[PDB]
Amino acid sequence: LSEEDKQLQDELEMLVERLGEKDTSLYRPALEELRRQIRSSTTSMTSVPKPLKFLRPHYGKLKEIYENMAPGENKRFAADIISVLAMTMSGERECLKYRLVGSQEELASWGHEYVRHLAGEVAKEWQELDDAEKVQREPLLTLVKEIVPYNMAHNAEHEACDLLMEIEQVDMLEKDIDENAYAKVCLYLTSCVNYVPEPENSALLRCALGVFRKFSRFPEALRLALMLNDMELVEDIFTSCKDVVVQKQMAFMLGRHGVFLELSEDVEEYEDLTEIMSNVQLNSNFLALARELDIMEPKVPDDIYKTHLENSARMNLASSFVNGFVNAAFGQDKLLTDDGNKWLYKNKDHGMLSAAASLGMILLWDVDGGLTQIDKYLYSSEDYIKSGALLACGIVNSGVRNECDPALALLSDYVLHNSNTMRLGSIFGLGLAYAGSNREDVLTLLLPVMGDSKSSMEVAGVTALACGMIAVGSCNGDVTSTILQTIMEKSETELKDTYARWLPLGLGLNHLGKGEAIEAILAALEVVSEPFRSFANTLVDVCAYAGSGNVLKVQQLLHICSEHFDADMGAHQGVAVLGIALIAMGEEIGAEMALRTFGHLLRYGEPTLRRAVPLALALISVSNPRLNILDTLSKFSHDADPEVSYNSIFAMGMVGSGTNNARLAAMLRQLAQYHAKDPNNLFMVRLAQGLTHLGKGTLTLCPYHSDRQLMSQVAVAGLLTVLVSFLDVRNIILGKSHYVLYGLVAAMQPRMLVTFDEELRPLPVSVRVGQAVDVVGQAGKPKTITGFQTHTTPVLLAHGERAELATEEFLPVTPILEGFVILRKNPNYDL
Amino acid sequence: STYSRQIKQVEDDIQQLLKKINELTGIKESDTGLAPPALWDLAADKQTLQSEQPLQVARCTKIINADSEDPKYIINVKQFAKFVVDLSDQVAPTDIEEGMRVGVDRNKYQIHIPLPPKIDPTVTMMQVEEKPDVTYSDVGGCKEQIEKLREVVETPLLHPERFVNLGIEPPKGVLLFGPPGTGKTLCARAVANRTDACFIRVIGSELVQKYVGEGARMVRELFEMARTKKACLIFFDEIDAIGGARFDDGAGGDNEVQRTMLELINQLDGFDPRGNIKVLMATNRPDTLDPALMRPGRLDRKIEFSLPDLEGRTHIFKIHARSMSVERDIRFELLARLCPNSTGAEIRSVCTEAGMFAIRARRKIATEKDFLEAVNKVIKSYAKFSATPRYMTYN
Ligand SMILES: Nc1ncnc2c1ncn2[C@@H]1O[C@H](COP(=O)(O)OP(=O)(O)OP(=O)(O)O)[C@@H](O)[C@H]1O
Ligand SMILES: [Mg+2]
Repeated sequence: LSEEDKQLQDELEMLVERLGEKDTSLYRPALEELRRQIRSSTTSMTSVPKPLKFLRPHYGKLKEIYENMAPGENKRFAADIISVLAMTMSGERECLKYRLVGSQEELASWGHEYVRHLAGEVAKEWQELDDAEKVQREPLLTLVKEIVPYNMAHNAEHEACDLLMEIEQVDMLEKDIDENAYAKVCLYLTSCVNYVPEPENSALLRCALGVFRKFSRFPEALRLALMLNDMELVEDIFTSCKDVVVQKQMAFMLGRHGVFLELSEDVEEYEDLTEIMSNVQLNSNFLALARELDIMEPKVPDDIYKTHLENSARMNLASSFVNGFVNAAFGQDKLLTDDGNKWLYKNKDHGMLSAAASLGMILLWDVDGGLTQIDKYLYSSEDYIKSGALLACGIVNSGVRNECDPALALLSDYVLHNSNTMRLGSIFGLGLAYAGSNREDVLTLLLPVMGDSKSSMEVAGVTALACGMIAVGSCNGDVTSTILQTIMEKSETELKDTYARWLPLGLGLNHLGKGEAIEAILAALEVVSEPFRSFANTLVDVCAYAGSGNVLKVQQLLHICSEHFDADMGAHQGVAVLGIALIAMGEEIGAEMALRTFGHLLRYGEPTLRRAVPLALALISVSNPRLNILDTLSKFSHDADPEVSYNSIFAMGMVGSGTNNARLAAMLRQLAQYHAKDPNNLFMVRLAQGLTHLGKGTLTLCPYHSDRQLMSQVAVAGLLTVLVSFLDVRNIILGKSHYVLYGLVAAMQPRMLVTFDEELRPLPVSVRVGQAVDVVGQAGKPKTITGFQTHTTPVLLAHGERAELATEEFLPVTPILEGFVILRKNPNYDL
Repeated sequence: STYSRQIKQVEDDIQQLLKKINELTGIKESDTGLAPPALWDLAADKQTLQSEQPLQVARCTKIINADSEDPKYIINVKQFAKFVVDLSDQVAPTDIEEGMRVGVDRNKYQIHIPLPPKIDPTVTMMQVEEKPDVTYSDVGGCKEQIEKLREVVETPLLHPERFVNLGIEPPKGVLLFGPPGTGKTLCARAVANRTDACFIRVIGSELVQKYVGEGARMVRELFEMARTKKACLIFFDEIDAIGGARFDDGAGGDNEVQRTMLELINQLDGFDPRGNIKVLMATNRPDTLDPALMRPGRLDRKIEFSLPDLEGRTHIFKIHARSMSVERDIRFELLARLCPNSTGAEIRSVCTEAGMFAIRARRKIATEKDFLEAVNKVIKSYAKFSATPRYMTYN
């Protein structure tokens, strides 16, 4: 027993004896010393007064002092000692009570560990407090107005955000945000929006948006608005900025997302602002890198096949896709940009449909020069070439918005042509040209096609895919009304056709990512008969929660996956597997849980259940060639079930789409030898090689940009269109409708990091490119890149790598160094 | 800390869940080489264990009465026995040739499947399966050397059409020689990264073996396995281990190793055509190589990796100081001038040591003084151990 410890053990009696005297003259010196006695051990975080822990039973003698008379100074310091003692035990409605009723001085005077205990109990009783207890939160709000400043003072800021989150009072955080800590709060809160459910999704997003707006950080404020899909806020965010240089860089992010904004002529620099967001200069900027990265030379499919190292209509059609995929958005090719009539007519039947359409994929984003080359094939007498070119119209404007549209002129008068093929190149092309536009003129021109009597199920589904792509994520009731109207008018027998599966997809795309906006639509779908109703409601429900991560929604999908049918009844089972990928794709943590579940579905699932797992792998990790998935897809490449075999090979190329993976290309080359005697399997093999070398390693199909936090509705629409169509790879892809692979054009974007000057000319500078590192939590300055290398700016960033400027000579407008970025010269540099 | 209690509750529930998940899922253990249960096709394995019968590996020796309709095959079943058997009904008579390995049954020993020729597992591992992380952009000061190396070992495989049309037979061998650290293996590593044909890496010390005739045997199986591919590359790093010139010192001095070189010489240019193999030899002692090995038809191109010049040394400095957090005004041209005859390896160490002086000083950016101190420490202080002065005489 230490004498100093015994000295405090004495105060359990003599100091209480001083507080046991009737006169108040001895009360204050004992209590004031007792109040300071706690602070004596509070100066050390680990040291606590153990004799004080023996004073807990002594509160009975002190019960009357802090309760039974005036609260001036007798109860003031008497209760606070109990509050510190209330820190040790459970402290249910005690630790807060003595602090609330006792001394109301500065909160940090009793210790950081005490308030941390106190702050936690503040949220605990807040949930307990009901509506009638609003007259109990008056001192509760006072503490949080002082707890929050204390937490940010000692860099314990992530604890502060936690206090307001539990009590649902994150509104008052912004008033106390300072210049030195704005970046930490928003980065912390934004990381939380992917796991908190509704309605706190928007609330945390708006509150994080408020901090950015107050601190004049517009470019990152616009990112939060886009994540919120608040078109009015996007208007308000854009026009509030008076720095046109920031506005020019902002227009790039809108163009990258595909969100168009109709500015007023009164806004300064109106011309260049519309050009930047319309991506009209994307073709020239993309060609500028190609000259800089000395990869402009065309690549024949033979250079991709590499058959000289290896120890038909389908073959010719396969190489048409490989030629288009490899030379996509380049404008030059040794096989079709030359005299391609020998090659174009080498294909047969619908092989010429995709071959003619593949010509526009080399000319992707080149609306002016691309339309200059298609015109030769537009007057072809053979029906496939013209409509294949008609679809090649939609590809050439895909991803670009023209002030007056060329594509509609070339495609308006062929949506109601008597020949079904000519329409087939019209609506599908028209969809790709204006995917993510919600424009009424095209939709009104495209709408009556679906209800046309001569419109076959093939074009009717194509119409649903197109109008769903134009109005993706818009909840346009006009497109919604007809999609239901066509669906229940159709007879039960023709609903067996797999081209009717595209109708719910068009409905689902129209409500892509909206969430709770489908119950009215789901109400209409009960009337539709089974098993299509099982298919239809699953497709739209999945599309409603796309990129949301809702664990509740994926709970029901596996419940569909739990009951296995001994095909016709289990048609909807494939979308359920595809559903897990579409919802969990939003953030990394949700996504790689899905791979573990995807393993069991490939193991315990039925053939139809396991025929969709590879597509889910492709959706969950498109253009992200991780080894775990690629090894997973490799094992089922040579599957006994033919559909799983084709689907896995396509997913392997889809997973490494545009990554130019040397290891993955070797597997496909080995797969080409193994599947050389299988025409069906070998067609997927060639397809994957083209996708692997998509755009010669300069194009991505990933729907997520802005550091994988902002989701592109257009890209998923093309992603969903191909992958849902791959549920019937035998009849759609391997059949006569392989043109649906051109839906991937809507998702084709460059993996770009181009630094432009304030006048928008190219500005090459040294940059560091490396794997992204999560920097939530740890204070100070943590590195956001690991295993990085230094390159000039015109470099391609594959999935998961960030970019930081190596030097400080230039100040980027956006913290996200992706896409087109404007650099401003640093005044501090060269001081 | 207010969530410390709630963290451990969900962490323990999670850890209990994986342990619970692994109970039903399985995959526990692996010491007997068991694959995860998701890959268990036990229905097919039971059929495989019955429908597919095991086959003993045997070598065909002589075909008796091949012309007639009753061709008898004499087989050598390794260490078991020798049998005169006939072909199975599911294999063509023309698919089995004398001297080739076959698969035979355990009942009547009839040949059931032709088999690949036996190849030493050590030789099989000598082929490169993961390409190195070195590109030609990582080699500085070797411009002319690199074009000569590519146009023999890379261009003919990539674009063979430009050689057959003009009746051109491209050289099938390159010797890279130079002092240590000049970039001989670095350029070879760049070749393997870019090449799409099969790349085999051979180290001369790997061809030295305990018993008599092994090194020649391994060379024979090396080229035998290389010939089973349309295009192949064999890299012989440190060929001087076995490529030394033949001599007679009374006793059997290096007689066994010379036979290994003679076999390698025979495969490169002998009675039989080599094939589509393009060999690549690297050595720092080319003066010791045998004259017959240093002859065109075996080593057609002699690319010399001399010490880089001022322009080359500046290029190497930029390559290695690309990712450094250097200052703005680092005079790399001055640094190249401070090390007149220095290998590229020394320049890399200068770059590494330059950042080491700054890391020692707790500085995040390396100044020009650090590079100046690095040159003194590497080029000057470590000049006692420099291999350049002795090895320029050998090259
Ligand atoms: N020309 C060069 N450009 C860039 N780095 C070089 C160059 N030459 C050498 N280096 C560097 O020096 C290192 C020396 O290893 P390297 O394999 O090139 O040596 P080498 O010439 O094969 O030597 P040795 O004769 O000892 O086998 C390389 O790993 C590389 O990092
Ligand atoms: Mg070497």
